Amino acid sequence: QVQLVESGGGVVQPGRSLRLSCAASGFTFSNYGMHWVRQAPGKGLDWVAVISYDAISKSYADSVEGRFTISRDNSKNTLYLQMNSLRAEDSAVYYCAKSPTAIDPPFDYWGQGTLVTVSSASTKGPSVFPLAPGTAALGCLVKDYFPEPVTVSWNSGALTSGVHTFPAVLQSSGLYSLSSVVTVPSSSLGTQTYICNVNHKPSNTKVDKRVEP
Amino acid sequence: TYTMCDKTKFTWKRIPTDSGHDTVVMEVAFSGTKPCRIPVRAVAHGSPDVNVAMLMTPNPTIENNGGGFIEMQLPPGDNIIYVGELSHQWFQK
Amino acid sequence: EIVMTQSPATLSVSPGERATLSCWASQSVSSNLAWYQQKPGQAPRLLIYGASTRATGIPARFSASGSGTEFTLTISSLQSEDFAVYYCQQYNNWPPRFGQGTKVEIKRTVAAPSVFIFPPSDEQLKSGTASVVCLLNNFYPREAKVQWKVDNALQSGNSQESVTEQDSKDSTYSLSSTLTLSKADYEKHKVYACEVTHQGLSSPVTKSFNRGE
Repeated sequence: QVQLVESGGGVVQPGRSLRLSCAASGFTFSNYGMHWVRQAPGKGLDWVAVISYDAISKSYADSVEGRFTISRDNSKNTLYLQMNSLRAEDSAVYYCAKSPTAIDPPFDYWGQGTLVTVSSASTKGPSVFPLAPGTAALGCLVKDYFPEPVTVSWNSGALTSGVHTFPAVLQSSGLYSLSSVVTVPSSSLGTQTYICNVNHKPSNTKVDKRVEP
Repeated sequence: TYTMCDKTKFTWKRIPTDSGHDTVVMEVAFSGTKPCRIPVRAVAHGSPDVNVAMLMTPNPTIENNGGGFIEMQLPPGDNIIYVGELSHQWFQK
Repeated sequence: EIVMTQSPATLSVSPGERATLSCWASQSVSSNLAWYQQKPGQAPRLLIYGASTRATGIPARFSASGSGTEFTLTISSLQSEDFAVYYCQQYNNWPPRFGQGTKVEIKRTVAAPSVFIFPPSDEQLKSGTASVVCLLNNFYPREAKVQWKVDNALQSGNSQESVTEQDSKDSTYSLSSTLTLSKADYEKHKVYACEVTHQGLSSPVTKSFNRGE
């Protein structure tokens, strides 16, 4: 089966450089055109660049021309995007996409994406505060972290029904904050323990938090 | 500065034809993303690595509205003309 | 420049019913037009290419027609997994251009939110900031108004909101609103209130607490 795996994303400071790559498997890589597409958080799809099957032909969106360079290694089945002079608005999930033919769209297979955040903020783990409680609700406030993403589970995954983990908001401080809630029976508050497990992988921050009535 | 046209999307509008002026002419149609430069080459049978297409139209393109005509001279004998993956035989006197 | 315009922006369709999405081009793109489906948190998936050809593995209830400047995607019987953002893409001319997308959501009966208010925790108050959180749980449709009140004075500019994707089990939305005060401002006031206007509530619902009770 056709498989595309991106890597190289992360935090980079404005003006600096970042190289994304995309490892392809499951097809004859060197027969197909390859593309990069990006998607800023909450926004539409945005074509970035194309390289033909044989690397002879290349083309770039106006927004990135002169700054980005697409290339490929057909012996290593790898696609590359060299991104120079990065600006805040280049921040996006970046997808590699395969062409069913030699260079043209459409994009018949897509990678999973790699998140690129252009920012001067420093990587920072979240503070985790309790949101204490027929039906009760409780939760966790995951405040003041950078960059995305954060994962949140409840009772180490032994509790998923009634859980809502909300999209994070970017605060004035350049930091993110999200909340996660769960509704449980009120009769459960006296016996059942509730713990939210927050994981901020960029900072190696793993926080378990007991939520007390 | 054009990209090479997608080699999988060509068809003959006019297969290779004697021009009357000691050249070979043809017209392709292209169904892909435009505009682009037409990849055209030729080989003599048995010699796949040596291009023999001498183009009177050196920079053939498919424009957003127009293009597709190609004129070339070929060496005597059995030749194959390729526009992308599209092919046609040509025997040259 | 070729401008791709999708219509409408958002589409509510009852399950098992039909959905019809339009794509307009500012000039002719012949039949070189593709449709993509993207579900939340996932890469896009090609549905249609050549204006009308179903891609590999796409169920028969997806069909598409059109050419030149007008194109249509139809889902004849909308099933639970068919709810996503749909993009068109012209690839007749370099650069290929995506439309801005059409969101297809489930239509369901009106459901009023369950409202809950959470004071700042004492752990957070040690830090010199106070976050007050208001939860609107499992409501439909998506449009909802939150108004924060501090000792009965209406707040503005000091709150941020976040909404979940439509729930796959019950097709509702949830919303979280955070009011942020300094510790000093928070300790200057007594009654903290979250007031909720929604189509399912015959009058606005207020949840409140008194600082220190």
